[PDB]
This record gives sequence, C-alpha cells and structure tokens, in this order.
Amino acid sequence: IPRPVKSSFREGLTVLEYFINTHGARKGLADTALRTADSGYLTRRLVDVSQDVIVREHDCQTERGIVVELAERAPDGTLIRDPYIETSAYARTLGTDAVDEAGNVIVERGQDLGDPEIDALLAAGITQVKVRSVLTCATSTGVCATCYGRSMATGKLVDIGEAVGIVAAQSIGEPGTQLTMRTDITGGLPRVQELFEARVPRGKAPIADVTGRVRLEDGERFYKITIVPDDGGEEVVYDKISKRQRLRVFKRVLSDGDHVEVGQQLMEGSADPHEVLRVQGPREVQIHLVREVQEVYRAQGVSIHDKHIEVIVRQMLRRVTIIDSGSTEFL
Amino acid sequence: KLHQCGLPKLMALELFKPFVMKRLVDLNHAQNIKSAKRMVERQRPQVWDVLEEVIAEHPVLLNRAPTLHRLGIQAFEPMLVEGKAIQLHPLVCEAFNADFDGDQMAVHLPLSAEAQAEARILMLSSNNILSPASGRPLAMPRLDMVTGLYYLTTEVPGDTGEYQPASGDHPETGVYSSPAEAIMAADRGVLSVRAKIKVRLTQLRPPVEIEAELFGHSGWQPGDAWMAETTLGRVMFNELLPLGYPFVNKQMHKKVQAAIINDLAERYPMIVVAQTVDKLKDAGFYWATRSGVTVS
Amino acid sequence: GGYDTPLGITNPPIDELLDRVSSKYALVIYAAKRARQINDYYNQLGEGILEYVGPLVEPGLQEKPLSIALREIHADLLEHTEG
Amino acid sequence: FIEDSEAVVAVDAVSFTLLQDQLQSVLDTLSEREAGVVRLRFGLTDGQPRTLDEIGQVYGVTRERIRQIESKTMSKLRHPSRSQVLRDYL
Amino acid sequence: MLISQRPTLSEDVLTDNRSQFVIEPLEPGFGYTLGNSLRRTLLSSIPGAAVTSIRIDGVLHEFTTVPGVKEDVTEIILNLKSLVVSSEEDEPVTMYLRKQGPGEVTAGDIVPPAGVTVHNPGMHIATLNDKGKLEVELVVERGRGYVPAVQNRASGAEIGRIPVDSIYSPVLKVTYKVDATRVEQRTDFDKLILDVETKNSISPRDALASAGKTLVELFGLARELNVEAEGIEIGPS
Amino acid sequence: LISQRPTLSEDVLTDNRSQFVIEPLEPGFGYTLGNSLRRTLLSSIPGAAVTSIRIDGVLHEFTTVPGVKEDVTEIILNLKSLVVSSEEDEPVTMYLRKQGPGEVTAGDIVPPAGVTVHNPGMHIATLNDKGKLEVELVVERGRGYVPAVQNRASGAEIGRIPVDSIYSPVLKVTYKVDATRVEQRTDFDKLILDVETKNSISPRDALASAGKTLVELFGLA
Amino acid sequence: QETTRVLTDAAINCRSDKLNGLKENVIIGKLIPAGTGINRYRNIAVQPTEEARAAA
Amino acid sequence: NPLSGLTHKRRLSALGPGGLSRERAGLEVRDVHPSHYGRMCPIETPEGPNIGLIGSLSVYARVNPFGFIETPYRKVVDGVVSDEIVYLTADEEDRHVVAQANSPIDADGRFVEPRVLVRRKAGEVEYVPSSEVDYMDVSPRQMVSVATAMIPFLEHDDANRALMGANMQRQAVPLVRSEAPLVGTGMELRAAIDAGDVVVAEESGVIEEVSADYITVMHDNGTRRTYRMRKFARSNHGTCANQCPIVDAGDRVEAGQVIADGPCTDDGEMALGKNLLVAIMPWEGHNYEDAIILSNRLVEEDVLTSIHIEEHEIDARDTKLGAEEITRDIPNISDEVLADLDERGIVRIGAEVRDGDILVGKVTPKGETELTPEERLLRAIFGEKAREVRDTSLKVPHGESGKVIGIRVFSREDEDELPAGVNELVRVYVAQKRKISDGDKLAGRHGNKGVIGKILPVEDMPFLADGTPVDIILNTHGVPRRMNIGQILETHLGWCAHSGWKVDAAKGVPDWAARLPDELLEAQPNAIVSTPVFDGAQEAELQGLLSCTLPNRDGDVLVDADGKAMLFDGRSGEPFPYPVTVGYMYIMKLHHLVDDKIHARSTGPYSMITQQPLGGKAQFGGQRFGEMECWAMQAYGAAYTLQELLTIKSDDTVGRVKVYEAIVKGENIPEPGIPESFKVLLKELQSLCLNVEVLSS
Amino acid sequence: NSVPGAPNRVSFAKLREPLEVP
Ligand SMILES: [Mg+2]
Ligand SMILES: [Zn+2]
Repeated sequence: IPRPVKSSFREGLTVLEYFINTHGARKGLADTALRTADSGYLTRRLVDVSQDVIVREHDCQTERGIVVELAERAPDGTLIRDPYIETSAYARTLGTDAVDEAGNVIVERGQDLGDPEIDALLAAGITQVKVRSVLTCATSTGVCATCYGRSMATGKLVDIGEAVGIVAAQSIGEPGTQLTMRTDITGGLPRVQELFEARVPRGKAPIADVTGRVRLEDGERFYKITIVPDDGGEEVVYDKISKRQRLRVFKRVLSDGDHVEVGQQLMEGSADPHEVLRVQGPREVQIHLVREVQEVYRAQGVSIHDKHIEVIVRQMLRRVTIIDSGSTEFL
Repeated sequence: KLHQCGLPKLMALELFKPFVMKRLVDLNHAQNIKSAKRMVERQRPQVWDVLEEVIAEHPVLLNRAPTLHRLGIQAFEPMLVEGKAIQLHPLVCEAFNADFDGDQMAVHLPLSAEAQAEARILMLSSNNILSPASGRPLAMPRLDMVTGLYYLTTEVPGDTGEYQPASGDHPETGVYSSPAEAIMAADRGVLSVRAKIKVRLTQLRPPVEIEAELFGHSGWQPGDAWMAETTLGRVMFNELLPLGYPFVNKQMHKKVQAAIINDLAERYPMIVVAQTVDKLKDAGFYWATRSGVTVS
Repeated sequence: GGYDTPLGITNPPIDELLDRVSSKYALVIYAAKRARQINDYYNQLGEGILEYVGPLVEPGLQEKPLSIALREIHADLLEHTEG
Repeated sequence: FIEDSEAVVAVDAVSFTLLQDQLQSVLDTLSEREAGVVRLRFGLTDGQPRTLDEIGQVYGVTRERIRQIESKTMSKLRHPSRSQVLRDYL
Repeated sequence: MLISQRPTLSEDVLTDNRSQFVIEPLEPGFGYTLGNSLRRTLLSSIPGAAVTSIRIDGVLHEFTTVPGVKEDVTEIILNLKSLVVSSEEDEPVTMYLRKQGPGEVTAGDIVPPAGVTVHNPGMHIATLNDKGKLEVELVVERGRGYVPAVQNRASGAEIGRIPVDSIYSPVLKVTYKVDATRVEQRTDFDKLILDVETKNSISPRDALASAGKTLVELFGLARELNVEAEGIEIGPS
Repeated sequence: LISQRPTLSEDVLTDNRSQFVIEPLEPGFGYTLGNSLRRTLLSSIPGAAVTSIRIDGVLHEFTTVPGVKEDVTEIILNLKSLVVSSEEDEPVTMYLRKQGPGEVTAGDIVPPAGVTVHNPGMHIATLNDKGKLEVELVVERGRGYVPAVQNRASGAEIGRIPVDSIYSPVLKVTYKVDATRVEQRTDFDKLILDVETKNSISPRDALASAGKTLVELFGLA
Repeated sequence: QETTRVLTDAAINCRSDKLNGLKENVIIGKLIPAGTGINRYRNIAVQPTEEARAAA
Repeated sequence: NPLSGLTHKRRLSALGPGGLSRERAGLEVRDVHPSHYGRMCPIETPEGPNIGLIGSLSVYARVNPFGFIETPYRKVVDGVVSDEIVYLTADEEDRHVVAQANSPIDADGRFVEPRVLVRRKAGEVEYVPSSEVDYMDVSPRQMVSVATAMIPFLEHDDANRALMGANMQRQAVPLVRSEAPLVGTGMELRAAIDAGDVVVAEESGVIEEVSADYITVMHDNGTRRTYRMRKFARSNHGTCANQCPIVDAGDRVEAGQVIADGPCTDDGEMALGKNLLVAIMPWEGHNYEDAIILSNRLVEEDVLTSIHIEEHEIDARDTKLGAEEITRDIPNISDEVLADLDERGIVRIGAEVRDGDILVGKVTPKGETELTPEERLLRAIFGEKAREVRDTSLKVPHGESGKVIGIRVFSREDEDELPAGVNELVRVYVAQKRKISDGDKLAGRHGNKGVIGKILPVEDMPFLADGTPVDIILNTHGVPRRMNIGQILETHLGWCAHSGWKVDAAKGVPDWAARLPDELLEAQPNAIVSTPVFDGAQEAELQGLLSCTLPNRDGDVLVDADGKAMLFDGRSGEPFPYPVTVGYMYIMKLHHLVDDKIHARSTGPYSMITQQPLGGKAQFGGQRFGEMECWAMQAYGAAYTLQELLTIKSDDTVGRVKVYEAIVKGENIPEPGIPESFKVLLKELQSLCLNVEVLSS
Repeated sequence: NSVPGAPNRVSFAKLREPLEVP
C-alpha cells in the first residue's frame, strides 16, 4: 500500500492505518494455518518414501563418495571458511585420506571428522575432501553405518538399528510452518514441494548442453539463444525464450561470445531435474537437489544437515527405465 | 530436573491404579483386591503413601500434539505434585514447541519390562538433548534464562568496585583473594556483580593461552592457583560448568551458549551435559529476576 | 570420571552403561530380559528353584526389577550374546 | 461412541479368579466330609449342582444327614474368621 | 499450636570442613523464612579475628614490588588476606614476621604474642632470593562479618601502614535451597538444604550452633515483648 | 566489635497499627530480619474466625432467604469480613436473630462467653418487613487459610453451610532500614518494621507470637 | 491411496508381501524390523556370568 | 458472559446452507475488502479454522430492508459538517468521498486545514482539498464490533493480539463479586443495558419492596409491577446467572434505568473480571513463557471464583422385561451410600455429592439369569438373595462434586409430556464454587493469555514499600515481541485511576493537560475513568498523570514519574536492584478450567464394531496415539512400546484381560498378540472374495 | 451518559460523538 503507515504503536495508530494493518495480519493468520496443513502433507509423503532406509551393516566397505567444498579459496589467497560447513561437512566419514604438497597423511580413512579435525585440515591448507555419503552406500537394502556418519542426536556413530529414513523425513518436513513466501520463481514451501515432487519448474529455465561460446540474438519481442559446439556438431537452438526473463549473472551478466559449461544455466531461475539428469548424470542431479533445497532452508535460517536430504534423494534415484527389452522379461 | 516431571495426584491414582492396588494389598491395608479397588477409588488416606512407592523410577511418556518430529514424545520419571496441571520442565518447551497459553499434553504409560527399559534408556529427556536434524542442542537455555545469564556475564565499565591500578596515595583496591571473599564483598554493597576485578582462582581451569603460559603442559587445577582479570559474574558462571572445561570469559550471547553446550556435548558424557544444563537453567532464572528487565 | 551423583531414573549413568555393549538397543533388550528373569525369580520362588537366578547384587527396600537389572549391567555381573 | 455394556470388565475377571482361589482355600479348611458336601451342593467341581439325594447316595447316607452337615458347615463358614475374607467379593 | 511435624537437623559431612545440613520437614513456607536469616547469621554474626593492615620495610611508595623478594606487593597482600587467626585481646595487637636468607616463607615463620594463634602454619606466603630479608608487621584485631578495606582514618600517622580487606567470619561460603517433600499425605511441606564451607578454625557444626544462638537472641527479645503469647510450638518428641 | 546487642522499641502510631524499631543490627542484616518478622506475622499468628454458618431457612449456600436483599452467598462474603477473637480453643457457636425491618449489623450477633465481635457495624444484610434472619455461626481457633471443611468429611446435617476460614489477625506489614554504613566502618542497621493488625489483637501480641515461633524453630538448630 | 486399484491388481498377480517394512509391520501388530525389533537385538541371550553366578 | 450473548447475536456467518463450506471457501472471501469499514469489524473473528468466515457487525451498522449493510455518515456541505446523519450502502460509499471524524472541525462545521485525509472508491487514501468532501464519519471506533470496542488502548495493540483479546473477552466466567473495570471504554454500560442480562425499569416509579427475588416498582399513575429475578439459574454452559437488585426501598427510578445487575455487571457496566495489582518482572521462572503467578489472596478472599452449575438427567424408560422404578432400594447398594437418597430416589437438596454418589436411584428389571456356582455359594453363605431387578442408578460423573442446588422431577402421572416410553425423567442440578487453580487460564483485555503456573503464598510475593503485596506477576519477554503494549498503558493509567491524580494547575493547567477535559484536573482514589477506543489517552497524558498522583496515607509517592516502583523481595528480603513496573490491570478468568480438562483412564468402556477404547471425557476413553506419534516412536526405534500401544492396550481382546490379571498377580506383562484390526480386515478380504492368507513358509 | 443511573465514569474523549449507539 503506497500510503504508508507512519505512526508507531507507542504513538497509537489512526483509524485507516489500523484498517490496513488488519488486512495484513488477518491474511497472515489464515496463511499460517494453511501452511501448517501443507507441512503435514509433505511430512507424510517423505515418511512414505523413506520408510525402508534403516541401517543394516556396520560397513558397506565401498570407496566411492561425494566431495565437499570445504572452505573455498580466497582470491588474494587464504583459507576463508565456507559458511555452510556445519550442514555439509561435519558428521561425515572420509573414504580417502588428506595429503598435501606430497606431505604426510593428515586424517586417515574413516574418521568422524568433527571440529578439531576440520580445524587441523584448514590449518594444513586443503580445500576438498572426498567423503562418504548415503548416496553411494553399496549395501543392498538400506544404508550402512559408516556412510551415514555420526548420528546427530547421540554425538557418536549411528547404531545398527536406526530408522534413519524416518528421522530424515521428520527433520526435513518438521521446520515447515515457519516458512514464509517472498515478494516467476516459487520461493518457499511450494518450491520445496515441487523439488521433491520432481515437477517441471514453474519458472522453467534453459540449461546448456555442451561447452563453447554463445550465439546470442534478440529476436522479435523475445530472445534467441544457441550454443556453438566445439565438437557438438549440431547446434542446440533455444528459440522461444521470453522477453520477461533475465540472463544469468555470475562472478558479470551473460555477454555474447562467453564460454559456457556443459550444463551451465542460461537464464537466472531454476531448471528441471529431469533435464540436468539426462545431461549431467546422477551425481549432478543429487548435488543440484541438495543445493537447491538447502538454498531454501538457509534462506529461512534453519539448520538441516545434508545427510537427511541425501537419504531422501537416494530414495528418489533408485530405479532405471527400460529402453530396450534385451530379450528378458522387461517391458 | 530435566528427567523429572510433574504429575497431578488425581491423575497418577487413575493411571497406576493396578499397581497401587497390588501394592496396598501386599501391605495388608486391604483384605483382597476388591477392597483395594474401592479404597483407591475413594482416595482413602493411605493410598497416597503407597502411590509414591509405586511411582518412583517408572517412566511416563509425555507426548504433545502435533508430534511434528521425533522429540514430541519423551519419557520422564514422574514426580507426584499437587494441583491438576502437569508440571513440565521448562527446557523441553523448545522440543515440544509448547508455550503455556493453555497447551495440553497426553501422559501414556509403558507396561512391559521392555517398554520401561525403552523409556528409561532411549527416550529419557536427559539422553535426548541434541536435535536429530542439525545436532544443535534443544535443552539450550532459551528466552528468560538467556537474559539472566547475559545480565550475569555482561560487563559494565565505570561500575562500583572496579580494579584501578592508581597508586601513590592508595593501593589498587581491586584484588580479591578468592571468589568467596568476592561474594562476601558483593553481599556488602562494595562489589557490583559486573565490575572488572582481579580474582585468584584455584578451582577453575584457565584458558589455553594462560595455561600454556603459567604451566606450559600439565597444569592440573584442583590445587594450582592463578590470577585473572574478569568480572565476578563470569567466575560465578564458570563455576556451573564442569572442572575440566576451560575458563570462558565472554558475554553470554545465545550463540555463545549454543557453542559452549555443543562443545560440552561433543566432548563429555551425556549425564554431565544434563547436569550442566540444569545448573545453567537455575542460575539463569535467579539472575533473570535481578536483571530488572521491565517494560514501561 | 567426575560428575554430580545421579539421582533416580538416571542411576547408573547411561554413558557408563553403553561401554558394556555394542549399541543401546542391545542394552535395552539386555536389561529387559534380565528384568524378566528377576521378576520370574521372585514369582517362581514360590515353587522350587527354577532357571531364574535373581538379583546378583543386593536390592533395595522396594526396588523395581528393571532398576536392579540395569544396576547389575553397570557393575558387570552379567554377559550377553547377540543374534 | 457405543459403549458395549457386555465387555470383560478386566477387574471383574481377575476378581472372580481371586474369589475362586480364596473360596477354595476356605473350603479346604473344612473337613473332608464338609468340603465334599459343599462342593457337590454348589457344583464347584464340575458345574453340575448336585442335590441332597445324590450327595447322600454317593456318600451312602440319608439326605437328612446331608442337610445337617450342610447347615453345620454353612454356620461354620458364617463365622467371621473365614467369612470376612470373602465378604468383599459380594 | 502444635507444629504437627517436628523438624530435625541432620548433616552430611563432605570434607573435614564442609557440611550439608538438611532441616526437614519445615511447614509451608518456613523454609525460606529461616533459610535466608540463617545464611545471613552464619556470614555476619560469628566473631573472629583477621588482619586489618600491614606495614613493610623497603617499600614506601613503590607499591608494585618489594625489593629483595620475588613476589610483588599485591600477591603478598592477598596471601596474607587468606590467613586464619584466632584472638582474644580486643585491642588491635601487632604481630611480626621476619626472615633473612633466600627461601620460602610460610605461615609458621610469624612469631605471635600472647593469645593470638595461627591455625595453618604450613601455608605458603612468599619467596625470598639472594640473601634478602623480609620483615612485615601485621595488625590483627577481631571483628564480625566482612569489612571492606577501611580507608586510613589517619593521613600519615603510620606512613608505612597500608590497609587491607578483612574477612573475619570463620565461614566462607553458605548457600541454600528448598524442596517439596511429601506433597500428598502432608500437603506439600518444605525441606531446607544448606551447604556451609568454613575455614579450619571451627567446624561447620559449631558455626551453625553459634548462628542458632545469636538468632535465638533477637526473636527471644520479641517474645519477651509479651511472654504470654501463643504460636506454633514444636512438640518435644 | 559491636558492644551493643540489638534492642527493640515499640512505637505506636494508632491503636490498630504500630511501628517497631530494632537497632543496632549487624550490617546487611536488617532486610532479612524485617522479612523474617513479616513472613511470620503475615502467616502464623493464631487467631479465630467463623467456620460454618447454619442460616435457619436455607439448606445450601446457593440460594436466597425470604426477606433479605442479599442472597445467601452475599451473606457469606459479608460475614467472611468479620473479625472475632475467641479465648477457648473449642468450637463456640454464636447466634444472631434479626427480625423485621432494619439492617442486620454484625453488632446484633449475640456472642457466647469467651468470644467478642470486634467490628460492630458490619452490614451482614438488610431486612424488609418480611425479613427474618436467624444465623448460627461457629467460631474456631487456628492459623492460616483452611479451605471449607467438607460437610461429608465432618459430621454435619444438610443445614450446615461450610465457610472458608482465615485465621490471621495481621492485615498489613512493611519493613525498611536506615543503615548509615559510614566510611569509618562503624556501620549498623536500624530496622523499622510496621505491623497493622485487624483489631482482633494488637500488633505487640502479634510480634510476640512471632518471636515465640521463630525462637523455637531456631532453637531447633 | 487408491485402495481398490491396488488390491485388485495385487489379487490378479497373486502378490506376496514379506512384512518387512516399518509400515506393514505396524498394521498386523507384530514386531517392526527397526530398532529393538531386528534379530541382532531381539534374540540376544542374557545370562549371569559364571563368576558372579558361582559367587551367588 | 452477557457479552458472549450479545455477540453470538449480531454475528455474520458466511458458512451457511446457501453459502460456502469451509472447504469450498475461496481464500479471497476471508480478506477485509476495503468496503468492510463501518459494516463489519476487521478485528473480531474466531482464530480457529474459521478466520474471516465468521465476523460481527459494526457498532453503528444498520441493515437495509433489502438486506445491504448500511452505515451512518455525516453529510458535509460547502465545507460545513452538519448533524444530519445520513445512511449509505457500499455502492454510494464508492460513489462519494468520505472524510475522518478525528479531523479539525472549527466549531462551525468548518474544516481547518485544506489537505484532509479521505477515502476514494477503490480503498485508496488521499489528501483531498477540503471542498470535495461530501461525507464524514459519524465518529471514530465506527469500524469496530461491540466486543472489540470494550478494549481500552486498542489503537496501540497489534491486530493479532487485539483479535485474541476480542475472542477471549467473550469467554470470561461470571464471578461471585463482579467488579467493574477501573479503566474502560464507553461500551461497558451500553453493552449491558442492551444485552438483556440486566433488569431495566420499564417506566418511572419508586421502589417499595426490594428483596433478593422480587422488586416491586410503583409506577406513578396507580399501577405497580413486580420484576422477578433468576437467582442461581443454570446458563447454557454451566455458569451462574444470578440477578441481585441495586436499589433501596426509597429510591426513585426513571424509565430506562438499570434496576438490577446481572451475572457480569456492577452498577450496570459490563464487568467480566477483577482489577488485580500486577507487576511486570520475570520472577524465579514461574512466570516463564506466558505463565502467570498469583498471590494466595486471590484464592482466599474469593476474588477469582466462578460458580458452575451442572445438570444430570436420568429417565425411567419402559423396557420389555418390565418397568424401571426410581426407588430408594437398590440390589447391592448398602444403607451407607443410600443415606443421601430421600425416599423417591432423588438426593436431598444440599447433600455434598462426590464422584460415585447415587444422585437418583433407579432399578431396572433383568429377569432370571444363571448365577455362577461360586456366586451362588457366596450369596447363600452371606445370606444375600438375588433380587434379579438390576441396578442402573445415576451417579455423579468423575470429578463433578458439589452441592445439589435443586431437583426437578417430571413424571407421566403428573401429565408431563415426556417423550414416549419415559414414565419419569428427573434432572438434578449439582453445583460447585470453583476457585482459581494451577492450570486455569487468565487473560487481560489485550490478548495476553496465560495459565496459572503457581499460586504463591502472600509473604513470598514482591511487596511495595508500603507492604502491599502484588497480586499477579506477568512476564516481560511476552510484551515487546507481541506488539501489545496496550497492557502497559492500561497498567499505568490503572495505577493513576487508583491513587487518583491532581493536575498541578496552580501555575495554570500544564500543556500536558491543555486539551484534557474539565473535572479531570483532579480525581479521587478508586475513581473510575474511561478512554474511548480511537480517541483515548494520548501517551503524553499518561506520562503526566503518572507523575501527578497523590500519596496513599503517609507522604509516599510509591510510583515515580517513570511508572515504576522499588519492590522488596518477599522471599529473600533484599530490595530488587532496579525499579519495576506496577499497576492495576483488569484481568478475567477464562472458561478453560483444569477440572474440565484433566482426564485419566486405566480400563473403561470399549467401542462396539472395532474393539478400541472409546473417546472423549464424557466417557473415559484414551488419547489418540495417532499416526504421527507412531512415526515418532519408529524414529526412536522403540519397537516393543509400539507393539504394546497397538496390541495390548487398544485391541488385543483376549490380551487385555491377561495383561490386567498378570499385573494384579505380579507377573511379566504377557507377550502381545495379533490386534483386532488385522482380523476384521482378514474376514473382509475373505468377504470381498480375495483369499488373503498367511503362510510362514 | 444519557442513562439515568449511569456510573459517573469520566471520559477522555477529545472528540464529541453526535449519533448515539443504536
Ligand atoms: Mg499454545
Ligand atoms: Zn555404506
């Protein structure tokens, strides 16, 4: 409302100003009620999906594992701590070892990786550790223990009976309710819901397919973007990109002739996980989903460790589709 | 305490009714079971005395609705209290999301040996301090207690009874041989609780730098003595934390207390964490009353 | 081991109990089966001595069998084998 | 919302078991002839209530003797010693 | 009237001189009524002796450090401040501690006059190096409670005499709390728990006894106001 | 060392209320002692108050008396402000039999020997021409607030109307100190308590009973 | 959800559930395979140690 | 309370047949469209899942014959505000242009400043020159309902907490003393004389006989009329409905005068609660997170105390086996319990019943049924026969003690038109004088609800320098983050109204009171004051009044200019080191008492088709151990407890009795069995012709 | 105001409301 209210509640409002405040507050109350109602639905679905992730074996004995950003490099050159380490690095078990400048090992394979060892790592001066995760646990039915790392409730290693799927679902769908909206990207609880439902984003935005420079053109009342391959032969043409959108800004705005990545996002917005799967494999979509959900939850300042979202995402990426029957039983 | 909980007598005589029935049959207050049932139902004077005996060391799950997450159900050792309102410990309000505007809670009762063991071991409040999501504590002292501890540990320059090294005419008049002497001088109107002074501690572990300075490697505290320029409030605060924990000497913002309890839960056993949290609660309320936080 | 004396449903301390077994679920079933043994000892004591040998440690005035169970677990009077 | 006013009352069933036990003990306080006459007269052994002629036949006496033993036993049980124990069940 | 429940004092001895008294069951809510009064009496009603001031050779205005020793002035002061000493002579008496040669000066080095005594002679106070001689005069009197560092009423009558605080009370730290024993058969009485920590002059038992005596006094004056008065008289049992 | 032991001095301001000064108290002791005598006076001074009324006409508390303007419960509340001092420690029944036009002042209560009604003009009710009120109050000695005794627990006929009793002669008590606490360290506290009784007893007697109770409880130690 | 369709297709295919989830085992009332229900914990044997048993 | 009556009327409800359901409710129907101003209150709506679907009419609203909600405005012509009130619907509200009542009218209808606040058609707010205004509001507080207009300092409170205050101002209970609010609006008198719960003198006269039941007024011209009260009449929610007179036998009354207070009234002004002394410190953690502590003075002197009259009812319905007879004799009932029953079977008016007493003794025919051999033996030994006619007497529900106010007996013999089959229906009105208790819900007029954490004794309560103890102690942390500092202003003004002020106008009226009306330059102790809602006490006025209070009895200004006072700790003794806010706040007793909420069950009734425990406090029932709690205990890994709560506490029919028997005999709780919701399912699937079978191998 | 037996309750109304409450 462009008036606006100019009186404090100590000075006492006038009539019309109180009327406008009533607009706002009544809508807020109704919205809070409905939001709680919806948080319930999300929790139910997440519990249904991750009811069968229970820790069976002590150790899957796998070697694969994700990497952690872990205090990215400074331009002048130092180790500035990554702010969101407590959600993305702590309570994890390393698969590899920490070695630097052909020096000695720092943290050996399979350590809880708490605060003192993270301080040791940042003191020794490395930035990326390959750590285990419930995404790449090789056990048949549910995760192992060392993949799940420290149980966040005990402070010790997770037990061999925990129903970590239910804990993950509850911890994800619990801090809803207090999840507001903003002032056409969806930016709140419905955004999270469409992420977990794997919908095509409301504000679908193009993603690159191969590197090279860009063939940028402003057509009639909207854009026309194509990718120049370096060996991708056929040029991928993105024609019907509206004039209402914006080009992606990073580091500067997207300029013509700029070198794009394999799956660089063309338009600032969000992308469909199906497409980034088909282009950049399973790893990329796992990272994309975790980053995208934790972007929402950091925006509200709620601390959720990533392994819960990783449990759910691992439950998403189970099955495969049959494009050729071979000759055996598969439609 | 964090594990205990209140339980109105008129609600523990109709939940444990079989237990109290058996017990006051065994003590020859009733000829048989029917007499015990009628007596209990009529709240005859000696039912209560048996009720305390059948209650002690027997958990009662205290659930709230909606059970948003895993800590919506927790097991407390009941403690018979009068009135008709379940007395809940204030440090589980954050887990239950329970303000006191008229919330209601459901008391269940485990029966079998396995169930009571489950409550006593798995779901007892003292054991489930940390949150399942991010590992931050949820028995952290919140709201009123944090204001108390802030006012306790904040520092006021220009307060009554500071340490000034001014000399020539009179000595420093800031040193205090022991926190006991400091408390005595605080009861008398000389020392403010938040003035900067130099105490000589013998039961508190100095911070790492001072330990490496005065002792280097192996300063064990119960006997050693060392001076520190701090406020009396911070000494009284660090007396709550265990012996092994180093001196803190900061201003207890809520994040500082979160970090302290996180470290103290990551390095020490759980029972120590529970007792320390309870002590922090007590000190926080006692010094929240004195903080004079009013609204006019 | 420095801490204030446990009181009530927290004696013995669970952190000293967990060092005896693998995980807390084993601790729960361990205590519960011992408590059933003890309760049966009390009841079966009416008849001849069965396979139920009850409190190895001396109990209190009126003490619940499960508290007896856990207190023995702490004092290392019992052993177990898992499945 | 329909309470089934026919369900097992839990306390009633256990109370009946306790009554069985206490009555059995008290009757065992009676003499062999007395215990037998009471159990048969009130069908505590099979649920069949035997009458005076049957009881006198299986003991080989006259029914008047059975009725006299019956009255004597009842009066003995009315004595507060073995009576107040079973009063509460009624 | 009848108290209906007679309170009973029972103590748990923790150290040689550290005690935890319990006084149950006090009727509601007398726990606090007598707990806070007892705390104040323990701290500020037991007579005792302490150091009032000291003077020292070799130091006139360089109040930072003493020549010939290792430890600085204020450390000597707050070592002397924690010194248990008993007295009978009411006038401030003087005591002399004095020693040449390097070594560790303790509490037993001091030579007391008639009546005054030290209850921990095996206490470290200071260190001397390289043939130094330390010679400090103590002014010891007896007092009550805790007095601040009394500002020198005279300006320079004793130019070397510098004052110090004086912790007279044999008790050091007293804290207390209440409980809610037996809510049902009794209707929620109270239970007072004390935690008294004294120096090695007197036992906590005697500390509590003296506090009881002094506290009896005043309320007994109040009773003498009207001796024929009715109150809650505990029934001897 | 303080050679003057603490002393007490009465200072009457009115017949019902009075100030008492205790001096010279040890430094930092006044507040605690003022609070002790307050928590005693305000809690455990034995007194006497009506326990049960038995209005002739009515049978339960929630009703009216033909003629009176105040329903029974208002009579209960009015009576609960009475101040009666009893000498005997056994229930003593006082009677009141106002008739016809006029106000039922509590000064019309005929007291049994050994009790006295201190506030005469209390307005128990007002009676019109049809007015007839015959109440039989019961006085009883004690301390504190005793909730209305159940007519079932106690032996009572339907007529009995249990009434909460508040056995406490004290009305208002305050304390304050004028500690000089000068730099010379000749410090002392000068407690000034102020008792105010409800005319059942005098403040002096209240303070004396306070002294007795606290002396006993401290002789315990 | 969609109970009719699920049941009819399961019937057509003679489906056989193994009662191994933590939702199928909360319906039929038997012990759930999580926490203290799995056979590594539900079948532990508790016996007095021979030394204390001998002392007893 | 009377207000809840007058507000259940005047209620607008959009969720009716011919309207919309709570599921087809477009979220655009719940927002306050800018046409609601003066036609429907934006504040007062239920805070449940009904927000916006239920509201209440404005104070001045009036319904057009056609049914459109008209609204009064003042017609301003030629820049001249007149007094010719003209009513307008929403359409003409959109056509024309509307000014504000708090505008500078220059005592001639003339505006003062040309730039005037005004409303345009689409809800826009604009500064029109003062020539195009053709309508002005009739008064402030026109937008607002009846109940919300009774909140002092409303304009300072946030809309959420004001909404809560309005929704809880209808939930107070009628106390036994009913004290008028020290600080209020103008709507305490007009909300009682029009709520119908206050007898009104119809035509002028002089009273002759004023008695607790009847007032006889002598209407001047010959005629006389006897108004009759309703002493101790049960309301529709169990609360008292007394009506006591306030006049004397010689007073002259005029038509339209209040002649007798109602349940919540005192001298005719709506009074739902008491003026309790309040301090705003956080004390020892008992007033932690909205909890409230109380003196024991409130319980003792019966300050907060509500009478609750409950109704019980038993019908002597006919049955095939015979006729159910309400008679004293009952099969096993001994003369001890029978003592209360008089002869007909009903209790005697006054008997203190307790949970389990025989209010009405009714015996039902049962016919001959088999007696277990054991029972026959006992019956003969103890000399008790059968009297087959079974007992089904009414018994006071659990936790419903009290006296028996009255018994009403309806019978067919008296020709009473009972429903067919009922020869006799007797209703017994039990009643109890419930006092304030831990868990009872107390709230002010500003949404600041809270349960009673602890009723402390009177001596461990922070008392003033005068020795007067405070009565409640709210918390501080609840004030700033809820944006309802109304309670603070109400507090300060409250104290001002209690001690009474005296505007120091010796040097002329200070500017602080330059705009304050006359006969406010001085006030008396306990003098009643009122601040209308949107034209109330400007903060400056409160500051100055608070600094101009007269001393109590000595020379002692207890509350300084800041509004705070030096409290002494009643428990320890030392003064609090910082001054604390004190004042007199008007707080109510809400109808959420503990005795209506506490509940327990060990074994009780059981449902019919499924064999679960029943539901609700009317029966015993248990608490729904719902799906989310099952998730919670799956997450802990508690398997045995889940098996317990879902087999041998709810459904395992043969298992429950075994569990009870094993508990009484002192044996290990038996191993649980299959429930009775995995066997009804099995027989249904073997009934829809789907062979569902269990094969271990 | 305008009700015969009105509690004399002094108002802070700076304004003057013309129309009575209906
Ligand atoms: Mg709530
Ligand atoms: Zn793994």
